[PDB]
Amino acid sequence: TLVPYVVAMDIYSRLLKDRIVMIGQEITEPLANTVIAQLLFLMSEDPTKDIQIFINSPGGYITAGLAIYDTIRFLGCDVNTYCIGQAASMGALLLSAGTKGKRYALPHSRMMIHQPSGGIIGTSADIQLQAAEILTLKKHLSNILAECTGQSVEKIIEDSERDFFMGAEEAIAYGLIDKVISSAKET
Amino acid sequence: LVPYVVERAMDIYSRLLKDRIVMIGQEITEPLANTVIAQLLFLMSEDPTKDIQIFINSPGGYITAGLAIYDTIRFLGCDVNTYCIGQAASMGALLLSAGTKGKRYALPHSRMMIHQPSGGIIGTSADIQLQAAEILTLKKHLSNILAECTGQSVEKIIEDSERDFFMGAEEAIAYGLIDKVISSAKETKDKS
Amino acid sequence: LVPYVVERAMDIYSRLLKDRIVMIGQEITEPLANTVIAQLLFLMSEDPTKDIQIFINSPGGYITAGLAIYDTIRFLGCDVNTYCIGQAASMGALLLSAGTKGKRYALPHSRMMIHQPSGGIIGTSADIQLQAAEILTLKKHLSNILAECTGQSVEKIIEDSERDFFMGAEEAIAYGLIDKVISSAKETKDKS
Amino acid sequence: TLVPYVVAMDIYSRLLKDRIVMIGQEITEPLANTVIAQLLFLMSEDPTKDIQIFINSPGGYITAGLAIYDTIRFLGCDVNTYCIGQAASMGALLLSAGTKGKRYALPHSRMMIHQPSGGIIGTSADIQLQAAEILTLKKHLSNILAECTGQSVEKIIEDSERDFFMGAEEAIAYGLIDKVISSAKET
Amino acid sequence: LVPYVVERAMDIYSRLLKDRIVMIGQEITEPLANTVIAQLLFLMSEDPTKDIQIFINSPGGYITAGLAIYDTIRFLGCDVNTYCIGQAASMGALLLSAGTKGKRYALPHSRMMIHQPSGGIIGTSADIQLQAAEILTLKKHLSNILAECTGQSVEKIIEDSERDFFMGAEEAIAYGLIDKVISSAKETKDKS
Amino acid sequence: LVPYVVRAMDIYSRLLKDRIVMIGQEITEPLANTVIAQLLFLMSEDPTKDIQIFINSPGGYITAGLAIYDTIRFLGCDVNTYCIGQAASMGALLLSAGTKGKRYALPHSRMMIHQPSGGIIGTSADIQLQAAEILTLKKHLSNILAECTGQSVEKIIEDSERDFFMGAEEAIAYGLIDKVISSAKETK
Amino acid sequence: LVPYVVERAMDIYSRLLKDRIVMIGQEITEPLANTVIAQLLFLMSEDPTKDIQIFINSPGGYITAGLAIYDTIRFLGCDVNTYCIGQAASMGALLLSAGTKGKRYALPHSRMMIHQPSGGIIGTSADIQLQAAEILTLKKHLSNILAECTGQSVEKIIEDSERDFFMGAEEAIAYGLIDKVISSAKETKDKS
Amino acid sequence: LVPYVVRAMDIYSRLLKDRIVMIGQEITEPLANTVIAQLLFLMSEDPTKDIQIFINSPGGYITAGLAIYDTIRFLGCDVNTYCIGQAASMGALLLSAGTKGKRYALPHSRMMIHQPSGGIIGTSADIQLQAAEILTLKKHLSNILAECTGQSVEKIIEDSERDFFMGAEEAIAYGLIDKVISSAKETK
Amino acid sequence: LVPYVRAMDIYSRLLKDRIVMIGQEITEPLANTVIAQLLFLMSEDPTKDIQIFINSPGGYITAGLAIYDTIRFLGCDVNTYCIGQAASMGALLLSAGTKGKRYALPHSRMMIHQPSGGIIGTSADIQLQAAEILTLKKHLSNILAECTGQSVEKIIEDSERDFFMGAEEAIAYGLIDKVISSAKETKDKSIAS
Amino acid sequence: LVPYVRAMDIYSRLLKDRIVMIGQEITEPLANTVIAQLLFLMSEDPTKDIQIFINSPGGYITAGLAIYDTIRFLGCDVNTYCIGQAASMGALLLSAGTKGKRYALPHSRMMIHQPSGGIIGTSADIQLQAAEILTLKKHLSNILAECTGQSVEKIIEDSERDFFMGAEEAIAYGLIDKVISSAKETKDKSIAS
Repeated sequence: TLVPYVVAMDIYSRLLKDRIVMIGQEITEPLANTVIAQLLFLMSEDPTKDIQIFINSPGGYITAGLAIYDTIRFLGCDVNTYCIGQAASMGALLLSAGTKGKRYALPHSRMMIHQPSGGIIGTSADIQLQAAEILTLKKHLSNILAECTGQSVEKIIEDSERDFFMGAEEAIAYGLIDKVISSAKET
Repeated sequence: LVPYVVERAMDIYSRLLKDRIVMIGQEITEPLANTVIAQLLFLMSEDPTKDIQIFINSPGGYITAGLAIYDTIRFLGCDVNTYCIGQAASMGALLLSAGTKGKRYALPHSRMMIHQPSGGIIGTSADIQLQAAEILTLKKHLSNILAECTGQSVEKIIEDSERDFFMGAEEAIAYGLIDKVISSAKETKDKS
Repeated sequence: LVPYVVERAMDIYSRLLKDRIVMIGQEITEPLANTVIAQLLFLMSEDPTKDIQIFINSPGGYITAGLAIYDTIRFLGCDVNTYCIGQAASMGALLLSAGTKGKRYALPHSRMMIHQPSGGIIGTSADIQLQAAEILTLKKHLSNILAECTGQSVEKIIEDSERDFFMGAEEAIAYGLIDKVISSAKETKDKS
Repeated sequence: TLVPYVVAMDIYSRLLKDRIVMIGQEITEPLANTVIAQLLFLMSEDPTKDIQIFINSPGGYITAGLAIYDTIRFLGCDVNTYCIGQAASMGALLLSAGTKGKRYALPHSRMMIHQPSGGIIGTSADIQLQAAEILTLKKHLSNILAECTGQSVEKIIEDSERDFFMGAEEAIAYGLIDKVISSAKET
Repeated sequence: LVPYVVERAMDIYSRLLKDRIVMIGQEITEPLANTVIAQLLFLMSEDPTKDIQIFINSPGGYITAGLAIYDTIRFLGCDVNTYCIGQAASMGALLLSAGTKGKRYALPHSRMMIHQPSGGIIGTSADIQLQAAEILTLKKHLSNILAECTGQSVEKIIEDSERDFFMGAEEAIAYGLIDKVISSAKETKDKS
Repeated sequence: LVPYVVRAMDIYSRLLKDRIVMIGQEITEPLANTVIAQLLFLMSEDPTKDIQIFINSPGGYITAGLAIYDTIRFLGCDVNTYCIGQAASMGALLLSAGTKGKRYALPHSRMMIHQPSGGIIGTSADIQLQAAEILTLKKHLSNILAECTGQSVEKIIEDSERDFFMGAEEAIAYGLIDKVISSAKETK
Repeated sequence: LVPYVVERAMDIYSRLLKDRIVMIGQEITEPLANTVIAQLLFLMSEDPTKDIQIFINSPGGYITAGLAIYDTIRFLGCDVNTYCIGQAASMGALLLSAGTKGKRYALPHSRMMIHQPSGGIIGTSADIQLQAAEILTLKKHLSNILAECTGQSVEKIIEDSERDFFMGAEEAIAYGLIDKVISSAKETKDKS
Repeated sequence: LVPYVVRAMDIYSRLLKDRIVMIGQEITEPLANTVIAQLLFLMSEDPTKDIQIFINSPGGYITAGLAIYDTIRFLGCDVNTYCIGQAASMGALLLSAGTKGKRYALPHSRMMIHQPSGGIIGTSADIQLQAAEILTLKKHLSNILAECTGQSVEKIIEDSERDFFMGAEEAIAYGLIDKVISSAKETK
Repeated sequence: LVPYVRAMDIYSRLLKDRIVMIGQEITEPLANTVIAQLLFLMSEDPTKDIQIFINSPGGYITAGLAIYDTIRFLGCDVNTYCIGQAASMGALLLSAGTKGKRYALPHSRMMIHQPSGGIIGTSADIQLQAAEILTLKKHLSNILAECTGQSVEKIIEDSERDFFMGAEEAIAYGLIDKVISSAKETKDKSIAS
Repeated sequence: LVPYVRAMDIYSRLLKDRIVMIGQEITEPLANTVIAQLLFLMSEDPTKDIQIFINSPGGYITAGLAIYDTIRFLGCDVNTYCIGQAASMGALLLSAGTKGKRYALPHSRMMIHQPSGGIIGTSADIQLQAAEILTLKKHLSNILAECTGQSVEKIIEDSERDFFMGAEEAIAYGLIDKVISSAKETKDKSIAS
């Protein structure tokens, strides 16, 4: 898959010039580092203006998702999040992490709280973790999802045990997003 | 195998993108869908009024990717011309019929098929993660969108997507998949 | 990593097969299913009356393969003891519950799950070829067979196969997936 | 996947000693040559006694299937065919090629006349063929399927254009098989 | 392997493209066809009236790619000069004969063949993915197009595409495949 | 994926014990050497009794095909050849090389004298060969095909230029085979 | 790498198995566990009363495999002598302590560790495939089993499995992991 | 997958233009060399102004970590360290190596002084090292961790034997960091 | 490992001096790159001379014939220089230069024979039939005879022999014109060195 | 490339003569195969002598210690022969033979030092912590001191030095007992050759 350029920089650097971050792959550690780099750069350029994050991620690792989530909360500006395609596992976490009222989904988007089976750390593969750290990371993820959606930690845990997707309207009712848009930005 | 253009250097696809021309000439995968969505968002940011042209020569693809691209196309406020060069199968045909009515063209020897040629298991294939409720949901979405785009009923769309055959340009016009057959830069007459 | 036995030489699995013991200790794939079916047909040809024992330690597998094995097991006229050692997930749990009633055992720390852990797209994966009508058909078959084997309703089977969690031996007995927990060669008491 | 032995020979050679041939993979040229070797051997050993062919094949190439079909017709003995799992494309061809009245399917078997897209020759991959030879090979396959099932060549062509599976009862009604068995051999 | 030209810079093929010269010197595959169509659309966007030069040294290719390029060539409103250097076989000969009549040239030792060498099951995928009816239809298209371009009948085109032989430049002129043999920019004002 | 037979041996070695040689792949140099070894062994075991060669070959190389053909002509016993599936290029050569009257094809068999690609010596997909020797090898192949089929060398050249397959009856008319058998009793 | 013994023949490991000696000298993986369970079932089929010898030199492993082997060991009606040569870490130490009390030996320079080195997300798949609740449950199982085998409390077992350190033979005797240190078949009638 | 910024450069080079160093992978020898190069460059550009180091490292090798630590101590400017995500083994060393009072962690960060595996020199996953030098390198690491955290060398050894992570507040109490920041205004 | 020299690699600079380098086996992609360079040099200035330095171990007849037709297609003079060795297609393109402007360095080696495994070309998948071998070999023989002045019979016979010629033997053969040592266009007689 | 000799490979025949070969780097799988052979030879006859031929460039401390404990675990006499070179773990297992039955061939080379990149073992994924390095190195040092008769201090210091000893230096060091040339159990004094 070729990556086009624009008057020179690639398409993603142009969108980043428009304060638009794309997260359209599995949330791994190098992806998380690139996303955090982009977020710190956008903060240094102008810390007040809004940022746009488009999410089409099938999943990822809890450590990477927590790093990105803390970086998003660390910004003082508003963060619009848009689910294009699917947002599963860490994707849904970052989707619900946007500032309330600015979390959107496209009409045919699919969102899922369920965790991939190897989505614990993914240093390499999924592998480097112990019992207390599994419990701590999963409690962190549950608390953050509960705070972002408004559901209880119990409801978050039970639904993250269930392998099913929600549509955009099911996601609004769940507290994961705010609005379903078939037109540009707020419209 | 990538030619460049200076008239300030960029490849041929980036020049066509400067002309608001997006190319989809491979299988509709997740990275392909993400680059296409990036190009569409950029074309929206530059000028939301001027038309966009999408040239489609796709063997097929994935419904997750195809639906992402389709929702992005519906997300645009400008007109979207779609052109079938070569073949448009499965997601290719979906995105082809997704163009604004009256602006869906095919070249004279183009071939179009709504059927998914094989692995009708569409999903992110690096880690394929899909199940019964989600298979029915994604395929119902695909059928409903094809019905809305072509004017057929969902029943006929389902039954015809079960059959592995290609249509010519005139059959595609009758099917509602396209509107016109173009044999020159001026939009030539349809139905021939 | 393959030990042999002369008591005329053969590997350990072929000796256990001489004792009418079949091992299923890997993911249920098409080659695995074909070797298992070969072993079952051979055990049928040798003596159709004596019991067969199948030890299951399977992470999952494919419904096409799992259904081939299940139909082959139902095809036998002899009793089929199934033993869960370690884990039985997806097709593993299906074949485990397929043993003759009263002869489905699990070891004390065994784990069982009807859910397919991921890629719920089950099919010959060298060339994955499956579609909407066939996804619903294969999954309806799997649900109906699980309902007949465990005694649950198809509705509860579908809803529970949507949830990713494992059961212990006592939960599996209550679920109908197995019958007894064995802590020794003599068939130890169940439900503990 | 390990292959067990029996008192020494592998499991498939033992089943072959019982006059049982297994075809449980894609019908390729080396598979077709092995199957033809087994059939010629079983014919030399005893040309009158029946042969058993168990089929679990996802598809294959028309040249290989035609070679195996001609070899089966070349035998003077009866050929029992059993569909375990699925019989698609060439698999279904060989399934219907068994002697009439001795073509069985297991209760959850799936059978499909539809042809894989690259199932024309498969010398290597699928590649070596010209227009007249495509038409000739497809006409051969259509005529043989029509003769085996009793359907017309028109019905065979149209249904081979349709990508769908038949159950065992749908296959009996179609003429592809004769009986659905949940018990050993004829029973 | 890749020389550059500063005239800030671009490779040699991009420079020739700046002179409106497109090179087709490899097997006609799907990505090659996509780059060729991109270049043709770009040359049309820059100037739809001025002539284009296509130099062909292709051993063959795939009918889907060749037909895509041919439809794109017919889609242009400008004249298309075609030059056979080396060999033009299968799709190569198709694109060679697709140039505007009077502007199809071959070099003195050029070899041309309409036959597809090695067995032609044209495929959308590099390792082809097409059904019998679609190959038969595409080959009928190829015969009709070659008959229109050369002036021979479809019967003769089919018969000769069955024959694995090459024509020299003069046999190609007599065949209707080309128009003139040039040893040094002899005709029509030596464009390139 | 290679079955055995009860004296342990694979399926092809058992068929070879019945004087049956299998040629079901492209005619390469190692394949030609194995076939020639089998033929010499069958000659030493019993030089009088017939040999059965089943051919399902998509093609091959002229050097390997010529080696096998010279070995077949070198045997004093009768050689039955059976085309199962496809016999193209060298495959068709070896099919027509059997003793005349003992060349059979199954009903849906396809035969082609044309070599579909690189009619090169093919030592192993990279050539070895010069102009005089390509001409010599192709002349040998044409002369042998003319002797086997009864066609003229001119007709053999012209048809080997044409990429097309023959059915069983067309092959019988061509002189490539003798009879089409749909049952082992039809074999002499 | 593989020596043989004719005593027609078998490798060295099959000969030791003929003396009822099973070797576990690599990482406890799923296929290794399946071969070990096969050998244990075979030794039970030959003679369920006579003792078995298990020599352990394992750096670690996976809890599913280790628990499968442990349940199989508990499933036998005979005594199980365990010998630590070299190191017994993670699952290695589990199987070491699983031998019948009084018949768990270590060589003088042996090293034993209950901690799982490198980060333990036990996995059914070699590149693990398990959810949080199932790892947490399996680790609770491991703690309970180690507490029963060693006589320590589950609290102390959890605390020490958090600690990345090795014990010598005497520390292991004091811990309850083993029973005796042997330098030359010193105890219980020198079985092996 | 590496974005650029308008003077063309990738995202990390832009952040480096703002005196920001990123350490988001395992501390290896080439990673250590790149980080040391960046630090020397930031020192030559302006030796007085502060540097920002963001750490998201699962671990690394003692030789690389010691090289980076000596370079950080070698700078005359203040070094702010920020733990985003995880800081384990050498990661935690470099985190605690920042100038005291300028060591931050994000709210859900996890820190561990223990090295999870092969606490070897790790030239490139295959060792180089002898008994006296493993002892020397581990003694250096222990002394440096004790100086950075304020714990005793004994407590550092005991806790580096234990495979467990600390939260932000536990890390503050340990002396590994100074404050947990959930907003860039909380930075001095 | 290709240096640069307003930026260009070394070959692009030499191309700015109208210098084309042929220092590999004459393959199909090499033929396409060389033909691209020749067409570009023709468009830039069709009258000024072109320089082709040849250090090629051999190649394929289809590629060599394509390049030869492109060289004959140019209206300008073509100086060819054999540096190192020029065998098979290399020697063909060497002899294709304009008469009087075909040079070799003193220790250069030239051979018309195609060494080990010669055909018409087309890389890993050969693509050659009986009539086409004869046609391409006749083309190569006729072109070598016209370029060297030998008869086609002698060209065929000598192309059957696997041996190399020095610069002076190549001059006598008609393959080149002059041996250029330590200078510019100064033959090996060294009356001008 | 391992010949056979009622069928067995050459190593299985030597094993029938109670001969174990150690001719590779002392790795974990090698240690497991060697321990298997030793346990088998013990079960076959626990009194009769065993012969271990050592030609090992080095190895890992965990594997070497496992093998050493197995050798000490046997009740029979163990003859060890250094053919070629015995370094690091090789020298350890060489010195582990019963006193008086540790031989070296005349041009054999022995080194207690672990050459380039020494640890405790466990192949591609190392697995070593601070306390365990010291423990395994102390074990190796104590075992070498007990086997050779040197002090543990001298053993540590000499294991720091990368150099090889000949057979006579190994006898003086306590590593071996006799040099066997052209005969059986005949020292290098050649009063018995």
